[PDB]
Amino acid sequence: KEAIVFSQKTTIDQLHNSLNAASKTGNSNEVLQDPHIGDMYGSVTPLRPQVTRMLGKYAKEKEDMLSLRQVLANAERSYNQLMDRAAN
Amino acid sequence: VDLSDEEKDSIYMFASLVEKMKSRPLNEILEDSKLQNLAQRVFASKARLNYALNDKAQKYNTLIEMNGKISEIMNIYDRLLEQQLQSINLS
Repeated sequence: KEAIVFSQKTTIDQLHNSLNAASKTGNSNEVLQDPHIGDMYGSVTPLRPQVTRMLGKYAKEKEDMLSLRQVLANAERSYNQLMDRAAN
Repeated sequence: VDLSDEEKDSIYMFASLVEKMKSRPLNEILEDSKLQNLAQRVFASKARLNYALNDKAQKYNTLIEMNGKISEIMNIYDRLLEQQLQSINLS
């Protein structure tokens, strides 16, 4: 289901660029109309929610892994220290 | 691609346990097994954690990026429709 959104990775770019080309021409109507632009908007616009969701998720997860890694980071150090006194 | 709770639980476990051992009357007194077999698992787990961590970050960015564009789209399209409707109004 995550794929439902990562797929649109290109439509977004596409719609972006074309709309962008417009905002620097003031041809307004043309782009505003045109079924294709409508079409891409009609499929991108609705991803806001899903996309909003996924952001929080991976936002969290990334936060967690970093905290866990930090913990592991420390234990390792401790381990190694305790180990050093095992060398000699 | 995703760390399990079992793996995650072996970390605070190992970490904590390392302290119960921080100052004990020998090193071998710890290098008996439970510590060494635990360490082994935990250490191996570094690679998955990173692999898993990296994947989360990557995605997030791909998603930050996508979002950004989406905004800009739903930002231009308005600025354009706005003027367009104003023109009509100014008549």
